[PDB]
Amino acid sequence: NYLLLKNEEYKKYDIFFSSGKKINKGNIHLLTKQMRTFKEIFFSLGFEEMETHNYVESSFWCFDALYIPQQHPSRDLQDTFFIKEPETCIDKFVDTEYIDNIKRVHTHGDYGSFGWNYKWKLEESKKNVLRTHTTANSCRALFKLAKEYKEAGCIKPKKYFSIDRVFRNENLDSTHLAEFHQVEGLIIDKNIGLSHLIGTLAAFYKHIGIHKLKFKPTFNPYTEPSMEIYGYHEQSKKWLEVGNSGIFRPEMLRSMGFSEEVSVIAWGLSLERPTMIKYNIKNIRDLFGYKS
Amino acid sequence: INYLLLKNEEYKYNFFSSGKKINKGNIHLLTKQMRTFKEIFFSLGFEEMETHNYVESSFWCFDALYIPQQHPSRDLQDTFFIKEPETCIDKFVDTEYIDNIKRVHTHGDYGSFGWNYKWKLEESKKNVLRTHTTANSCRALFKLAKEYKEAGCIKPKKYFSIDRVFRNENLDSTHLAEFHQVEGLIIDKNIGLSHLIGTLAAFYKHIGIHKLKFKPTFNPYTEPSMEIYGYHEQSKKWLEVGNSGIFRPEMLRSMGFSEEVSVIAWGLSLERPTMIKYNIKNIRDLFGYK
Amino acid sequence: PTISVYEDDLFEKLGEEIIEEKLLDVCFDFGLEVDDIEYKNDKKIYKIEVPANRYDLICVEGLCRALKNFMCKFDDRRGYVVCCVLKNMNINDSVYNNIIEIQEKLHHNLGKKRSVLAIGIHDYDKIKFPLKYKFEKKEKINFIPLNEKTNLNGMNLIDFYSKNLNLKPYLKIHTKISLNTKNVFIECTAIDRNKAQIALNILCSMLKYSIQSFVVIYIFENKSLTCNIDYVRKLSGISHITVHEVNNLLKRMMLSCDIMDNNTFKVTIPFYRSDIMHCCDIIEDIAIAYGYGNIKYEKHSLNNCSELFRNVLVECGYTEVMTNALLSRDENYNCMLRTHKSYDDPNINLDEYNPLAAPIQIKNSKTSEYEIIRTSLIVNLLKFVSANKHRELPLRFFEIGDVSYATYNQTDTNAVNKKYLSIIFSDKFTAGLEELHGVLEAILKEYQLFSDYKIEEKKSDMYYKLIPKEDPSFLNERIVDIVLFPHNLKFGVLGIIHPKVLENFSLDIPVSAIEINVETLL
Amino acid sequence: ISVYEDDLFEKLGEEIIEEKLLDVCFDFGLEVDDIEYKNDKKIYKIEVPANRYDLICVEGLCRALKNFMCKFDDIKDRRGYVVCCVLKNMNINDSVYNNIIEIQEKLHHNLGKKRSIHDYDKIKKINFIPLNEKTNLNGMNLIDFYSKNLNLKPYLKIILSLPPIINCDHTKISLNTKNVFIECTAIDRNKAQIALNILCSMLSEYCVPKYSIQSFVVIYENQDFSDDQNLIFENKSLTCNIDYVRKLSGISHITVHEVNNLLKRMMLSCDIMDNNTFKVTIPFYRSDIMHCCDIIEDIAIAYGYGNIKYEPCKKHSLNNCSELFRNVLVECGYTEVMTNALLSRDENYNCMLRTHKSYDDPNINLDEYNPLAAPIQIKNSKTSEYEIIRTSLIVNLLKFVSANKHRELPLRFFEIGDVSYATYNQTDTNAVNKKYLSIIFSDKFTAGLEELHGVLEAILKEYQLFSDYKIEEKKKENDMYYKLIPKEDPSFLNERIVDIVLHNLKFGVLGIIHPKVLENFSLDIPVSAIEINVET
Ligand SMILES: COc1ccc(NC(=O)N2CCCCN3[C@H](CN(C)C)[C@H](c4ccc(C#Cc5ccccc5)cc4)[C@@H]3C2)cc1
Ligand SMILES: COc1ccc(NC(=O)N2CCCCN3[C@H](CN(C)C)[C@H](c4ccc(C#Cc5ccccc5)cc4)[C@@H]3C2)cc1
Ligand SMILES: [Mg+2]
Repeated sequence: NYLLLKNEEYKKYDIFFSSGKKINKGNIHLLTKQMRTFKEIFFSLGFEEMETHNYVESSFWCFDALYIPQQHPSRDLQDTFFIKEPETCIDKFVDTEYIDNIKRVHTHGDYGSFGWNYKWKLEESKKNVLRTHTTANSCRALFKLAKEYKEAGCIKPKKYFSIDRVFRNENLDSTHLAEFHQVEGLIIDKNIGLSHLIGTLAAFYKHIGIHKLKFKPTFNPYTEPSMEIYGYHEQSKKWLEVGNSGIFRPEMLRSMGFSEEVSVIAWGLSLERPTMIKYNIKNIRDLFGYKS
Repeated sequence: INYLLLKNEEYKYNFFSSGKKINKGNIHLLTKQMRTFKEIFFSLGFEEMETHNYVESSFWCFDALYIPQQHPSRDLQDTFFIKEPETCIDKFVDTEYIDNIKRVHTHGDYGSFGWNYKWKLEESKKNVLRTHTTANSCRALFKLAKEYKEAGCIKPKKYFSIDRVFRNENLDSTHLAEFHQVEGLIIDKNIGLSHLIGTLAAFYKHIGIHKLKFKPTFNPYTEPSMEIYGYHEQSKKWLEVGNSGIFRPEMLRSMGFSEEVSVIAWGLSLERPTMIKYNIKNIRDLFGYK
Repeated sequence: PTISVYEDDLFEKLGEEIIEEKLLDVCFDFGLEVDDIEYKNDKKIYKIEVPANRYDLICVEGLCRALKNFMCKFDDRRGYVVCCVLKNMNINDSVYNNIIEIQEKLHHNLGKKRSVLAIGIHDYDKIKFPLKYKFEKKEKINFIPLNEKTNLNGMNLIDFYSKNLNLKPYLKIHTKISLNTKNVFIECTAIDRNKAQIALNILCSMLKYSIQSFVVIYIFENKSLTCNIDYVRKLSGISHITVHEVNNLLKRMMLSCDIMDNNTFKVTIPFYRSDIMHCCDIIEDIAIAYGYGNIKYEKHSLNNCSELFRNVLVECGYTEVMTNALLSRDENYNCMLRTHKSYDDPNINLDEYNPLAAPIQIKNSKTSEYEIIRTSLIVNLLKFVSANKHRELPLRFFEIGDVSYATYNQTDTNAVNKKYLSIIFSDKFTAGLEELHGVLEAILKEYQLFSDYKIEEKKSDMYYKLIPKEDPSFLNERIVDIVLFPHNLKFGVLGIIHPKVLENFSLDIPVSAIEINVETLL
Repeated sequence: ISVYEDDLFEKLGEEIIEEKLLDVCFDFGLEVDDIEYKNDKKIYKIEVPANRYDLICVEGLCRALKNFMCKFDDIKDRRGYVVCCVLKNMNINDSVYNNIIEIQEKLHHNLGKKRSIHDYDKIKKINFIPLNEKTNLNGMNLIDFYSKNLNLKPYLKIILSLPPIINCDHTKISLNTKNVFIECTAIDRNKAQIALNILCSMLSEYCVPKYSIQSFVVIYENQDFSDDQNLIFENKSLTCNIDYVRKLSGISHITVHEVNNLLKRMMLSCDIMDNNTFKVTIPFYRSDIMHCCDIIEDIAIAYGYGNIKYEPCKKHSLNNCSELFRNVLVECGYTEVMTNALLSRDENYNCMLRTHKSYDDPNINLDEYNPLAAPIQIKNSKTSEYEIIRTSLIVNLLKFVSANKHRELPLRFFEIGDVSYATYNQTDTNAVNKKYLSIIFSDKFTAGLEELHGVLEAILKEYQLFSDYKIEEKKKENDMYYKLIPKEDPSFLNERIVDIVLHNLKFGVLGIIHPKVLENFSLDIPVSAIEINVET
């Protein structure tokens, strides 16, 4: 209202402080903003960013590099995404490193106990698939570590974390979509077990807002000791899987030449649903994509 | 020329420079360079220390770094001295209130010599404006000291600090009274120059790929020191880009760190590289007015 | 899995009385899970998740049995078909639907559209003649025992008669159901013998658990897993005494055998197990029994997460500015209309939030403008703004930083350095208290979406409010302090500066401004 | 510190080069540019370090520099009694007089910190005037003479003329004299012996016996300061362990070369008889803390910092430098949009006039950095729109704009993401996934391409790449950057479509889409868009 040098008091009146200007702003996507926050917290814990620079992945890494039987409902269609255009990949370290050890493991035992009983053919395992499990990229970074482990480093406990979009297609779900974005964390060192996993989940899920309060056993094929984790915010006295975790199995593990004293722990969860939680949103079919 | 009315009834180039810039909102350049530096530092695997204060007493500023007060720094021709809270109190009454350091000032520890100087306390207690960010840094070292003894292990740590620093030389067109200095320090057992040389090479490689050359200097915080300069064809075909030095076990082992502990540090300006980067010729425009 | 679980009748099969709200707890502690579950008009029932790792929980019988035991209670190479029968038995409807359910589960769940999967059950009250069938294709055919067929001959071309619900074909892709019989038989086809015995042995355990043999024309085998104890000790994160192990394995139907070098045990795994070779699972079960929760197991950020505002701020054309180090006293006392200070603050500054003034002076400094450090950034900005009053029309700037004051207690050196930020508008015509309000509101929409207005609309805790106040530097009735807590801790101000200061600072165009602490934000 | 060019070549007696002298000094601790000449003698000045007093004078300095580059060798509170002792005879000249005055001008003010005779010619209240003046004053009345100019006022006091204000009233030999007995008094009795030994051998270069002193020191070994004057050169030793220095200096395994280096830097080691110990003898000419740190500093100077053998946390990241683009982009009012995962075939092939694949792509290994064709297909899923992955994401962006036909007039959006196409060669998995960005503008009425150009140049201004022409203009006003070449692609409007270029590597496009596509996408208003790689 002011343009007056001499004319100080020609006042109209010094006349409501409940409003906003509300003009053009220009904004960032919420999900990448969440991604930001997560990278912040992870690098705060002392983690190293992995490289999920891929969008398609052979079945071997997808299923068989892990103890996942080929004859399975996941491998069955209608619940995964299959590329089939370049359905063929070549070059994995057959040479006393991965392939024939794993083939043995689905048909016999090694690197620990014995037993999987199946016709582990290679070709179907070699069919290129669209990611349903981000851990694939994760697992790659293990084997290279494997070689590092052998060269000179005996015990260098490593912490890794990965996030990028993954997808499945059941048909059209009334709750979930084609898996916007998935977080995953992995710790690896000598002789590590549950207590460490529980402690670190407590720490993390404390940093997110909640306080881990309950963990319930679940059934999972790549991590035999698995669980569904729960921390408490005022949703109901019921719940929904607030993410999962578990530690891997020497079956796939010792097949990269890791030590016998080597144990690793992992956990994964969704990125959209926590966001839905944060900014008080429902039915994320407008938050993402259109009507955003 | 520009096409609209794209309804079906459509009845029917100076790529020279640009199109009209409209409102443009940007960040300070020095902040952008600070960003880039944080990126590369954490990329090497560093940890940001907390230099969020610029008041540090002379003690942390000077005597903790084993420098006699009577020197060109203490003189007012090169420093800035506060008088409002001129006295501080919380100092570790232990090790005779770090009277260990005075002794080291006056007499010897780790087999070294002092100055046969009284090294009175008051000058240590005069509150000063920081001229070396490292002061704040050194504090965070001592905590580690206790931790190390509280654990007996040896954990090589990497640290870096950036925040405003100040000096008062003159008012002649040389350099200004406040500025900003990035600083890095590594700590571990039985490590020497070669590591320092290499890590400077790598770091100053990230700033550019320049073969480096360094000449010895004489400085009280680092008894074995050098001035580093690397080549990006400036005027003498290179630039006196940075300062450096190696640790000082004299005061060091008097903080309780170890007999085998060695640390290395190096510091430099954030502005001067910026001046070089964004095609600038003198430091009067990045700072303050544009 | 699926939700094929069944009626409440279990409470009888268990013969106990533990109400609901006391059962779903145990399932959640087991591995089983159920969403809202419905009733068949007069029968209160539920449905259950049931993992397909073990076939022991696939059926209502095996499930209820495991729950009972759980807590502290007690030439064409033909696919080798096997066919077993019992001696005596008995069925009813509540058991007819269950045997049909298992026939539907081993087929749907275990069968991947039933390639090596099929169920050939019937009764042992028809014939008993020994025979062999493995042959070439066939020689003749007359009929077959299926419900949708009652003539078997006359029109439909032979070897092929395809009509059923969904998966009608199997070749290229009745007589009596024996309802309420006493003798019972069953046939089944498999790929080969290992998975044959695997898929077949399950039907055996149906009911007091005794069945005639099977005709072996040319069986239940258990296995063993050795486990070291330090292995499990490290994994599960406990320090078991290993007798607790025998107790746990008893409670989960695992008859261990305790081969003990003090550091080894050996467990006897039957077929009715979520079978997996490495004895890892063993610890999975010991952990289920011990309870995940009952393991003995056993931070702030400012300059990295502050740039949020900075980013949000440079949006919308606001540019950042780096202040000068320090400013002359009169520049903060005489130029500004405030001139005040709380030297002997002791009452004041009872808590170091609330952007205030209590400045720290400096000796041996430049005699031009270097007498005291900043306390509110706007002045230095104004100094900058007093330097470039010729640029484009709307000038909008901001700055975050660290500042400093003198502190009596609370610091080793009796001084403090806290960071806050200020922002400034000028357009030669108006102020921007409308724009600036939108801005402030947007930032606090970037952390809280709550100032005061539109309430905490229904479509609300720990948020702020703008209280109008009076400070001289700003124009009356057009100045507001800002505050946020259940502790009434004011930390921000928003105002239009009083023109007299502009006369002081050789300013010409109208400006509006905001100044808020951040270090307080939390 | 004035060189006096010929004085050097005399005191040293050598002739090599100008640049090989500044070179040697630069390899020593001192170096100075900004060094000028007087009239017919071209001189320089250098900032000697204040750690040791041995380099203060051009004499000691040139001597040490001789010793350095493998040339030379060595030579052979009420205070009670301040010491002022020298020898009997010597010899002077002008070219040494100007230098002897220099220590009096530096040693007192610089090192003495406001300074907290020397005649021995005609030698053993107010009486007379010191040198130049002819006045007296009985008590303390003297400050009246000259106190504002460069005088003793700026060193008055703190609480046999005077220590801080030399006056030389009684004695003085001459500027051109033969006997000399230097005197100086100090605050306390420790630096005294120091300063006397320094002046002592400091000028013993100018003496008749060439660093030899009478002083008849051959009688006693004890000065009680009572009968010695009323009725000096002491060295020290520092033991040094060798693995310590080996670790520090980063070049190791020798122990005699240590002796050679310490000889060449005027040190005279002593070889503490074990293979791992020394007892180096620090003389007065050094004031450096006994700790072996500085000893290794000298060993390292002599070995030459450059000649340490060792060299070996990597590039490691790009997606951190994408947030740059993101910030700069939203600074321009552009909002972010997350597209759908995958697109219909015809949505990217038949809607746009697309013939997609040249799989072989004549270049044997296609193009590491390049735009996208040769798409990646998919096996059929239960979905009705999940037929292929993206190849140019803008289409989904376009699809998005067909979704919100009521928002503000200027719709300004952008997107970063990973895209994927088919790869025959050594690319693992036989498929590639590269990151790109596209941005789009639309207004209900007019166009873009004026804005988009500004946007592009603004994004590229924080990296220096400039439009093939801006660099010219700047050259016209006082490289390794890009250029926009118009091209021909059907998807875009003619005379309004441009490819981008760097190494002649096309990575981006900028254009106005053809109205037919807008008809396809149920659009009404004209849009403009760009699609550019980043990995490039
Ligand atoms: C406090 O913020 C939150 C945060 C999250 C949530 N909700 C989720 O956390 N969800 C949504 C509920 C159901 C859908 N789930 C999907 C499938 N899932 C039923 C099995 C999906 C999912 C899929 C796989 C994993 C995994 C894994 C893993 C990795 C390594 C080892 C072992 C396991 C995690 C989630 C979401 C999870 C709520 C609030
Ligand atoms: C490629 O980009 C660059 C980048 C930089 C530059 N220039 C500089 O790097 N400068 C400017 C030249 C002279 C002014 N210096 C000041 C004082 N200084 C003569 C001693 C100041 C300075 C002061 C102290 C230190 C230090 C330190 C230290 C820390 C730990 C241990 C030991 C020592 C560093 C710089 C600048 C440096 C050019 C291009
Ligand atoms: Mg030194």
